[PDB]
Amino acid sequence: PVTIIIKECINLSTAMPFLSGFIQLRLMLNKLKNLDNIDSLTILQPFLLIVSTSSISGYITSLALDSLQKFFTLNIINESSQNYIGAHRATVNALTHCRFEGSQQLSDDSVLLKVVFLLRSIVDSPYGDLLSNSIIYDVLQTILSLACNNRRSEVLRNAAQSTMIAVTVKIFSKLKTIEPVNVNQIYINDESYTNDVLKADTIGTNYADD
Amino acid sequence: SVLLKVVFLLRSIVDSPYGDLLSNSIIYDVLQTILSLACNNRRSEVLRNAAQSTMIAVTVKIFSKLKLPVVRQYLNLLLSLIAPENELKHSYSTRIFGLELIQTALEISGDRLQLYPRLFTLISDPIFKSILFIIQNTTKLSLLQATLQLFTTLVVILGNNLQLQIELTLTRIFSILLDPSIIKELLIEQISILWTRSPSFFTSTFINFDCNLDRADVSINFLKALTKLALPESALTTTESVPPICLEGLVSLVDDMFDHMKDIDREEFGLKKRDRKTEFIECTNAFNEKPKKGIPMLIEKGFIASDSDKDIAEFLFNNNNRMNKKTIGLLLCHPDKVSLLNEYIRLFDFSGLRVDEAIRILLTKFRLPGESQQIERIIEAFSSAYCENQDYDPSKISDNAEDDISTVQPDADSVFILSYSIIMLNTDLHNPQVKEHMSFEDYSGNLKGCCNHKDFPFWYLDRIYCSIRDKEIVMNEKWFEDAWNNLISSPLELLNFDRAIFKQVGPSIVSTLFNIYVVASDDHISTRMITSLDKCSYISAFFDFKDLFNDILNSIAKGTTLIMPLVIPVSTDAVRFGRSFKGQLNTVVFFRIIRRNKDPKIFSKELWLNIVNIILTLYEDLILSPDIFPDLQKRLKL
Repeated sequence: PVTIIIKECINLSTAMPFLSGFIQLRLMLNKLKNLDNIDSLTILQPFLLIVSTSSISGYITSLALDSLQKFFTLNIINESSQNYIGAHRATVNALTHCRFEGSQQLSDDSVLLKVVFLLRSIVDSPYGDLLSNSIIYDVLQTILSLACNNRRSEVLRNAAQSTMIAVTVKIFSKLKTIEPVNVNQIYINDESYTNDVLKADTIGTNYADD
Repeated sequence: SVLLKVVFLLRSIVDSPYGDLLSNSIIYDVLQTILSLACNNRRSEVLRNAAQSTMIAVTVKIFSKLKLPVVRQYLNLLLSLIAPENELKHSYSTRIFGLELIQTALEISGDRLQLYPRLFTLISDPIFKSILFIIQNTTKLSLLQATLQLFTTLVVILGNNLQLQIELTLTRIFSILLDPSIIKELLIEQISILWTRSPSFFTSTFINFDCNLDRADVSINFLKALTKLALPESALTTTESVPPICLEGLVSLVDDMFDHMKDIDREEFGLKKRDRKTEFIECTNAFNEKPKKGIPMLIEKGFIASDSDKDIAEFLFNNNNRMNKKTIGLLLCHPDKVSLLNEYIRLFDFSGLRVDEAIRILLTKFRLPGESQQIERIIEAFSSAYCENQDYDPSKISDNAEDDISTVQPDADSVFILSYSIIMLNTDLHNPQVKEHMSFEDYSGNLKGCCNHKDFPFWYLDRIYCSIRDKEIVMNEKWFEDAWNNLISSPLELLNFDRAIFKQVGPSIVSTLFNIYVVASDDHISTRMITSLDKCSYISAFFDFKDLFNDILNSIAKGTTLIMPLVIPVSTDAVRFGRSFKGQLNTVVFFRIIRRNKDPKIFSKELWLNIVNIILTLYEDLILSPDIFPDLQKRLKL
């Protein structure tokens, strides 16, 4: 379990500054034997800083995002890990603010699907139930922006449609567990219909926190 | 888009709980298609990335159930994917994708794989061939990275029982490392996790790998490679990042052995396997030499009952992997041990065995000697041994029985010419230097009138030729082996155990510690370097190691640089102290060693001559105060 964090820190260290957290982590990770009191927000923080930052190239972001997918799919972040809900809040919040830069190898359109798949895995998993309203709203805004935009390829749009039809199930299934508020008193509508609007695209080349 | 849709439907149906109720044959029919989607390159790249993600997910789902024919067929499919037999048809991308796939599949549930035998049989012989073969025969960096990814996972999770197969792989890395420019950097960078993760990997290796008789020595070899890699001269054949990894390995080793050192009593201390292994590995060097003087040396070690030729002949008989074969062949070639020549081959058994299998077995016993006249006696005893082993029945000789050994009753000349003719087949056919191909019919006709002035049974020679033709060679060092190059087909206690590490390796380690501290200019590396040297100095005190515990402080004393007119205490050899940070740093740790030392007798004569200096010269440059014992001064009223 402790292996898989230092492991792939080998892989993502190979990027020849912004990488200093990785060698700091490698010095931190040698003698633990387990994930007990390591402040689990910090152990994912260098990856979050890599994916959130816009200046650096896209290839390192692709490698980091694949590493993050491999992180979650193992289920290394156990429930017993300290402050895990904060870590998942941080990684979703950093995911929704993703940025990109032009690159010759691969394509940004190729690796946006990794963001979509990782978001789908995050929300669909039980871990997604311990998320706040603002970050999930930002996630839905980002996915809807990806779906609506015509600049990207139609296959990625189809992936966006698929994950949205997937995530309606998860968001509305909690509607069964929740109980009705108030005492069924008479209600007068006084809220707007068009106060909100579709957020403009940002991932590409160029009573809420409860 | 329809391919993406069917992939999403497959992921949803297989990840669902109802996916567990799919049949244990249809999953393979699924997997062939949805993995061929990943392998195919002409499709869009985003579709391939979707294929990689959903293969990772379905691999999690299928291998989580292992806690059943589907996984067997699956490992067969990955074996066909990764292994180099099908390298021509498959591309780099599909191969590496399968490689990280099997890495994930083993890593998720590798602990439980020991119990079930069929998967382990499929993972030992054919799978490990792939990761062994890729290291010598690759150029692209990503594939080597992925293979070392998988190999490090095997060592870190499944290194306990998967024991012998660690040997042949692990040596070969040094053959490419100790002996390509970026490949060495990749190897060193990816191997460090091996020592880092497992907490006491070197001690565990010395426990199971070294002191066991059958296995060779790797940990001592590992340190002997690393210490050579430590010096900056290795930067002429490696990148600047390589020495930091090796220094991290060495400092981690000494820090782990110091973390083992927290609370043990020295008086409480005052091997049961390696004690044999010492003289056992010593006698091979005498046998890998002019070995006449080593034979009476062997008897003195309480190994053999008596100096009779039967006992030494039996001794050379049993062991096959130990003695160097060419040296034993040359020993057998000498003409002054003809008694040993007669009696050693007597203990062979040719009952119910053919001559072809006899020669096939016997060529493995020694390399065929390249001498002209010395082989004439052995290639003759080859024939002469066979007369008494097979009991003679002259009244039961006939050609009616086909594929029969009892029918032939050759004399000495018959088996002599048979053996002399059989040896020529490998040079005639298998060797490539003979460009003119010789027909076998002329070779058989050459043997006219040989079976006691008569022809040998032609069916016998025909079957022997049919046997030997099966191993034709085209175009010798090890060019790999179809049979795996292995015979698989055929707190006080731990300190006591690793007591023997330093007596083998320690001088090399302290030499490694020095010669980089001097050249290194940076403060941060140097303070850690000298702290490591302090750790070795403490470790020397528990044990005896007089040479090490003398030489290390002698080197430090020479390194402190203490051995115009003066006036505050200015001196010719005080400004050198102030200007040199290193001179400041060695004195404090040196006098710390002198402080916490326990035994008085351990120091030597010339060290004592050294430490009367330092303090005398510091007096002579008026640095330290003179009244070191004011109590005796007050007692004398002086």
